[PDB]
Amino acid sequence: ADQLTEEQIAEFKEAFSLFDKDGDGTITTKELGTVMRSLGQNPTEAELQDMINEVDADGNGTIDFPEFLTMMARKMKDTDSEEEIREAFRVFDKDGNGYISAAELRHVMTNLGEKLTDEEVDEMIREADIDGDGQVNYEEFVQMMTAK
Amino acid sequence: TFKEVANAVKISASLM
Repeated sequence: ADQLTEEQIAEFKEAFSLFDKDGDGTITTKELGTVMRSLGQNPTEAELQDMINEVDADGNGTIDFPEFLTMMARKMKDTDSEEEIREAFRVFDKDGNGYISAAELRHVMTNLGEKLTDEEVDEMIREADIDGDGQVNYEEFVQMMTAK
Repeated sequence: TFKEVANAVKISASLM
């Protein structure tokens, strides 16, 4: 009645803590635009001001807690399967050869606003590797979406 | 994190 799985309620406020470095519930517009750069893309500093500007209802200069999902709200019209999966898979796997590279999240996660080396990611990759191989195949990270 | 981070990297499917 109150809780089904603690991950969908507690770990969500764990995900918000990933971007919001201040802990007050606000991140810089430089980070959000970096979402493309995880795909090994281009940072939308100027365009995310076009989204921070509209979502800063409580005008944080940055972005607040409730108006965060509203930017995702416009494009959240009917989600796709493997297209939305690849929007996290090839976005995650810097190589994509049946295994995910170790030094990838230090590359990507750093781009996601948490500057760290493979060491910190190693615990992050170890979670995907039950055999402790230091890399992530399709089957282990797959498991992570059936249980986000 | 490989397990929880999925919801974090997946939030880039709206603008990208």
